[PDB]
Amino acid sequence: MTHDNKLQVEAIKRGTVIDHIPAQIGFKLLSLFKLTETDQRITIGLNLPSGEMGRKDLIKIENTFLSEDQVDQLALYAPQATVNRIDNYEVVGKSRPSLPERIDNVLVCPNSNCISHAEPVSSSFAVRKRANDIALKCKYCEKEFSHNVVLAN
Amino acid sequence: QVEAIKRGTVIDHIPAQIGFKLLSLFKLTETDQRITIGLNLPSGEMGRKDLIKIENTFLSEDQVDQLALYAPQATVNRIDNYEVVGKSRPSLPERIDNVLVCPNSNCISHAEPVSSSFAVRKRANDIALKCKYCEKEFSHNVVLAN
Amino acid sequence: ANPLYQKHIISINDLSRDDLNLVLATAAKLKANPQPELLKHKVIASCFFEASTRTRLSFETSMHRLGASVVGFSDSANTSLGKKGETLADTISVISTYVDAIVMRHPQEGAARLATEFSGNVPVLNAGDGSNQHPTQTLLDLFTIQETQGRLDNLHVAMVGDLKYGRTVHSLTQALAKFDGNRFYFIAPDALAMPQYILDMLDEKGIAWSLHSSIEEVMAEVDILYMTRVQKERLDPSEYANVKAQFVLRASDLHNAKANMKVLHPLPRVDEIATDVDKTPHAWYFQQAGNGIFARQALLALVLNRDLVL
Amino acid sequence: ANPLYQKHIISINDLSRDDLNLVLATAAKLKANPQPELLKHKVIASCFFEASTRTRLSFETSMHRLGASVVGFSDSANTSLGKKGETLADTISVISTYVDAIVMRHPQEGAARLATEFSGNVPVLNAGDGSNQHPTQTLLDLFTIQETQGRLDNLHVAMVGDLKYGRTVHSLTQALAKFDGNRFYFIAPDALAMPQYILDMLDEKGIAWSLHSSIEEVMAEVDILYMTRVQKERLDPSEYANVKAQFVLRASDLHNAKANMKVLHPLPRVDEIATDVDKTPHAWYFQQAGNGIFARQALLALVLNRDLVL
Amino acid sequence: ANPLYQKHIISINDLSRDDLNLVLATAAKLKANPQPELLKHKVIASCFFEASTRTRLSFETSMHRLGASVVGFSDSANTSLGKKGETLADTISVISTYVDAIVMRHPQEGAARLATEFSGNVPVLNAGDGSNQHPTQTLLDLFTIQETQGRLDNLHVAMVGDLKYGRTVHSLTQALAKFDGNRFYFIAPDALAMPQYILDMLDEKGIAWSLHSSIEEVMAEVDILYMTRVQKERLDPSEYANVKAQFVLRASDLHNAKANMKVLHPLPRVDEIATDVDKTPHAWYFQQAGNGIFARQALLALVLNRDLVL
Amino acid sequence: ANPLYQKHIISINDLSRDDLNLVLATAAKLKANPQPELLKHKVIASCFFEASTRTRLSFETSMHRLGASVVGFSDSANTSLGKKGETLADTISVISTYVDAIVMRHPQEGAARLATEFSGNVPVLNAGDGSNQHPTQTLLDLFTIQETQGRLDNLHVAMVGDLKYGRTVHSLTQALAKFDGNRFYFIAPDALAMPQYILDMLDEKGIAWSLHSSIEEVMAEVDILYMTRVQKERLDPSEYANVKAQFVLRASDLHNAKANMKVLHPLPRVDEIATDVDKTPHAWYFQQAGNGIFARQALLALVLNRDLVL
Ligand SMILES: Nc1ccn([C@@H]2O[C@H](COP(=O)(O)OP(=O)(O)OP(=O)(O)O)[C@@H](O)[C@H]2O)c(=O)n1
Ligand SMILES: Nc1ccn([C@@H]2O[C@H](COP(=O)(O)OP(=O)(O)OP(=O)(O)O)[C@@H](O)[C@H]2O)c(=O)n1
Ligand SMILES: [Zn+2]
Ligand SMILES: [Zn+2]
Repeated sequence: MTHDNKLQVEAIKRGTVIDHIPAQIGFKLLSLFKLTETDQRITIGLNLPSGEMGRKDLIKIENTFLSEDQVDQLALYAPQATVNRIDNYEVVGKSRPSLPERIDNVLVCPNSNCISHAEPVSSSFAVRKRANDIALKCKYCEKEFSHNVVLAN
Repeated sequence: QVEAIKRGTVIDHIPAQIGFKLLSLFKLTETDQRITIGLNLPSGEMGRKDLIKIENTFLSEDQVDQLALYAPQATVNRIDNYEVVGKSRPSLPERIDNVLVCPNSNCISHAEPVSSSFAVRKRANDIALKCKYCEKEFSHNVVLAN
Repeated sequence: ANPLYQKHIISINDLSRDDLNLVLATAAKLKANPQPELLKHKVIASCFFEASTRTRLSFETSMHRLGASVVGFSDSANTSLGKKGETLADTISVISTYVDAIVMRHPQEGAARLATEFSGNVPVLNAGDGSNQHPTQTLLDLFTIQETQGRLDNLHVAMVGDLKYGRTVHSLTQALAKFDGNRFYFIAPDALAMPQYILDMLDEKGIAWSLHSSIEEVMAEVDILYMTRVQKERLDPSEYANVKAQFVLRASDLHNAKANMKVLHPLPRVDEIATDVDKTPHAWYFQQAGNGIFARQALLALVLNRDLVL
Repeated sequence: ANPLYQKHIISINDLSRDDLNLVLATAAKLKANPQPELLKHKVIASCFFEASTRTRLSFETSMHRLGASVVGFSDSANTSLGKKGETLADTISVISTYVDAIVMRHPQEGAARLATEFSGNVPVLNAGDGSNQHPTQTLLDLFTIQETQGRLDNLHVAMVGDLKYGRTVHSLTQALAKFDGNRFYFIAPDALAMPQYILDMLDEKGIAWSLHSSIEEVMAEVDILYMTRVQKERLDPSEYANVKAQFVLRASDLHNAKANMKVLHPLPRVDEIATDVDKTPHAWYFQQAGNGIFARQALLALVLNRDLVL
Repeated sequence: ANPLYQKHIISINDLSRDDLNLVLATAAKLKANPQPELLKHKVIASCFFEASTRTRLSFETSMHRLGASVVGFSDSANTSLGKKGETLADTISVISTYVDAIVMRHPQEGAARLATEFSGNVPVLNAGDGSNQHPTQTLLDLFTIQETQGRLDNLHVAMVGDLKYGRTVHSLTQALAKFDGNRFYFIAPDALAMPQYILDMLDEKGIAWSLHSSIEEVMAEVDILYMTRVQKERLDPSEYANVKAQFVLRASDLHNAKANMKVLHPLPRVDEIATDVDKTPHAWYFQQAGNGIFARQALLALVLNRDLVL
Repeated sequence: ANPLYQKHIISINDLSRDDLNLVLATAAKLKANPQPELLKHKVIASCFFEASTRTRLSFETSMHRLGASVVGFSDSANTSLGKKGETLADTISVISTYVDAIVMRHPQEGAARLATEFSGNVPVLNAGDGSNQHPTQTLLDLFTIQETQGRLDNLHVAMVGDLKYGRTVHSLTQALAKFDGNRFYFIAPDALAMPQYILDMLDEKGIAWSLHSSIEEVMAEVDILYMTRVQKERLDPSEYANVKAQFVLRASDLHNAKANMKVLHPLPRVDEIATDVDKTPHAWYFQQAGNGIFARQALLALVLNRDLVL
């Protein structure tokens, strides 16, 4: 309980707040990282006014603490987000995402002939070379693509 | 302290887990307006629920009746100056476009640039949904299951 | 301008009683005085994405008997379309750029109605879409019941054979349910029974029907006996053979048929109607196929002509 | 007698500027007042040794719209010719013994010009010979540039796609180089670049061209954007995908297009032009295909008629 | 000698309760203490006139783990024997002069029984003959049921799917009906239900059976759940997709099953068993396919070796 | 155990310099003093979902020279597994309950790596997976280079042909780049040149490479000349035939080669190597294909046998 309001809503006790999500990445992250399949109270604010991006998104998941590698999976979508972990209304922890070494499940091999399309295996890509612009190599067909390309097909 | 809004739509009493379906399916986030969503909201009042608040947007008539297949006991509320100007329950519509797949794998809707469309029919015990291409009629439970 | 003018004939469920009578009275007039130049200078596409000779030769002869030109393909065995992922929306957006009506058969249900969303103003007439509709087969059967019986109402119509998957008996039961007092007798192997959505529509309209297990139970009362082929793969070889291959008609069975009774079969008949039935007055399966010409001609005349001269 | 009278239309390199204008002004007249009996009593052979539905249905509809009869075959999948080693000289020496013009497509380059040495006086019109020519596709594209732009000279024409093996962009660059002041922009993956013999002919005629890597670099200045399909097997699956599948047009890209800009694609389009482009005023790919009828009609009218009435 | 020494293995109908237990007893022995030189110098023929590579690899691996040699073939659209003209009887008469045993799978029923009259003293083992029999599948199913449940009597076995045409479900019911007190639940789409002959036999034996509509209503009482694949050709796409909220199994459905309940499937399992079942302890179809090695080793060992002391 | 004992052999990328030398060391041992009962009682599966009979016979002969048993298949337009519906994952899950090792060649990339997650403790050895990897070809190429040159470091290797799509030339360059001081010459048609990733890797390692236009300009400095076949589908006939005075090798071209220079080719060699080369001492492609036996014996011996004392 603390005086919420909607331009920057307030206080969950205990749980995670992913703030400074670029506009329109928030829903993407909800659906992609399946954040919603929990019985916990999630509160989400879309296209909000704030700390200078002007407009941002924010997600609040009480009682769940998603961390260290979970936070890193957020990196090519929301690299400039902050993952505050809250306990008894205090921000006892502030993480930011860094590029992971493996991004499972979420991507799709652009190579139409690899076997991963047709089967009970989940995608997996090795990540290379920070911010000057990322290369992702499929586990299975060992073909290396530009992230800009895996992030459309 | 949560979100009282000046003008907009508030969908309330979404049945739990339909809450995220509806954002996806009805493409409600593709907007620049402030949306504030609540999931697994407490409802001693109705078990547990979800609730989307979308401002400066009024979702009406047709748009409200769509939701009935999913959240049939949802009360949409509009607001134009800080309070409920209308509460609107969803009624079942006569046609459900776009969001639904034909169960029929030989139906041409599957391979083509076509928007799906089903004619709705409350045959007591269920709603049958007849595809506009096939003309094959299925229980709404078979189509929503997928 | 006539009601059917420039319409798409996609489903029987879309034609009213009125619409069906109009087509049938025009067939009767064209059968009586030919109009060999009515569609002079029209070019019509015969697109058979799935091959069907019986239906194609019939449709194109009747386009030829009203003076129209035909361009088209028969496929199933390759004729370069869908080449390199080309969608059906796109093929039809290109064919309607130059023909005046598209006749089409396609493997998937719904394909003629999709063609409709892309053909602009060129009418699309459905010659069969998978297990869904075949209007022009129901129009010819109806025409044949009418011409031989004198009416389309107050009939006793027996449907014998594979009723579960026979796409033509399902549409003829829906068309005939548009008219009054018809009584249906279904005679099918248990595995091949008339589906519930049919029965449920008959009940709801207060139309009488009943299941019988042999044609002898009902021959005496019957006006139209419509036979369908059982396809031997809807059953195993021994199911067909074992006791269910007795939905077969022979001359002997016709003894007590009313003098007006006719035997109809959309064809290929292979087993079900023995060759000795052909010599009887009740064999009307071949004359039914010849009526396909006038039914089909009538639809192309009504759809391409604002006003019809007769 | 008109210049084209009884000529063989085998290659674009054989038609002059004058010849190309004449065909285009006749197309414009026949599109404006039909001449449905001009080729009355002519019989024309549609020989498609290689199947091509799009092209065949178009060619035969336009033979039908001028009143001619068509006999012919589509093959690739067997229609008994070359049966038992019969040469193409021999098939053509026999077909020209009874038809009045041969339209033909064939897998090997040179085949329509060989037909010419054996057809006597029956004109041979080429509907495609392997990777060599396709005149009637260039005539229809030209007609469409002319009708939408008002001219064929002083154009800014962008050619986007697989330019190395797209047999139609190579002929349209040669035809357009017949006219003045056109400027070419080629946008191709490195593996699929416009070959040197093209570039070398443009340089030698003093015509301006340039390579760009995205359509955004040139959209603002462009009148005709001619897209071609990349065939996914000219590249491996991952080459296509990896960064080269971005020669794809979408509605968003059209923002700054001039109000007169048109998008042309010989078709099947499958990937390269997104479906939302269709709703824009610039989508002219389908109306381009309909113009195939008048371009094609005009060539058969000019080649079979000594004098033309208009 | 052992009772099955030099015997022909053609129908499950022909093996007594006792022969079924002998085979199963042996196969546990060979699984535990393998004897890789038991058929040293024997040459078995793997005549698959109908391809089934899973069954063929299981058998040939059974032949080689006992040290035997293998000659033979498979024939999806290929290799000479049976020809058309050359009879099966002459194929067998010639091959039984070359080998010591013949495993055969043929598309027509009774082919293996015909073979038996032409192989001389050479034993023939049926690997599938049309829709009639496949005894080595029943033998491994019982070995898996006996190896997970501890007995073959007093079981609550649920059989699910295409009970009308799964040859495996017809056989497994005959074989389990030689043991005592078994109770059967048959969950099938009523168009694909257990034939009246299986049921009439079961009532002559006094055995208990009941028919159910979805697995969820028996999940609680069951020991073996034997899923079958529903054969979508014997169905309409819309029929196929219509049934209830299906008869496919997922882990969610398993949350009530007894701890010793195992899900069996002859394979392939396209659709009816979801991947999440694969990780539960109740999943046993892959282990069932490995027991195929020990069941077929057993049969070959008893048929070709006079008495066995392992 | 040995380092490769029970390991999966899927990409050349995954074997260290040391593992490459162990294999090559073993293979010289087996060539010299053969051990024909080393895999006695093992049963290997030769799953060629894509036919390649040369590779399949090399492997099965490797399996039999070490005394192992073989079950499996090939599949140019044939035999059941993988079906369409039945997954590769379920095929492997079932076959890895029957055999001790799986050699597999599949048309889609990563199929062997997928397999690895379903074979349990059973090792899988890649025989080719789309355009990705074929490690047993690289292993025999290095064995032939080491056996003719005496070392695998400090070589002047010329690679010629389709460097863009030969999977073998991509692999051989990664493997030779784990050894020291090698200098690479790449003589290819610029439309078919070495990808930028091979070259970018080679420059990160400090390795020397240069690109040339015809073999004649490096003939003098070279040790290994590795010809590749130019794949005429990825080319126009006229393009194919246009290149220089070609990149095919004939004895005349060899008159300057060093005495220890050997010409290697993975085979087939339709055109690029003339028959007169076959009689020179520099020809070594056939001997290279015999070393395929000793390279694959080595891999199987180390994977299935715990430590090797030969
Ligand atoms: N019990 C609490 C405490 C804080 N917050 C959230 O924590 C987020 C940020 O943490 P904080 O350090 O308290 O505010 P800032 O200093 O602005 O964090 P930053 O500078 O990283 O944006 C705010 O969005 C606030 O809503 C919360 O929901 N519940
Ligand atoms: N300025 C306002 C006014 C109302 N609301 C929302 O509008 C909804 C309408 O409910 P209301 O009629 O105010 O009382 P309820 O009893 O909650 O409606 P119901 O009968 O459905 O429970 C409430 O959830 C409230 O949050 C709002 O967000 N902003
Ligand atoms: Zn991949
Ligand atoms: Zn449908």
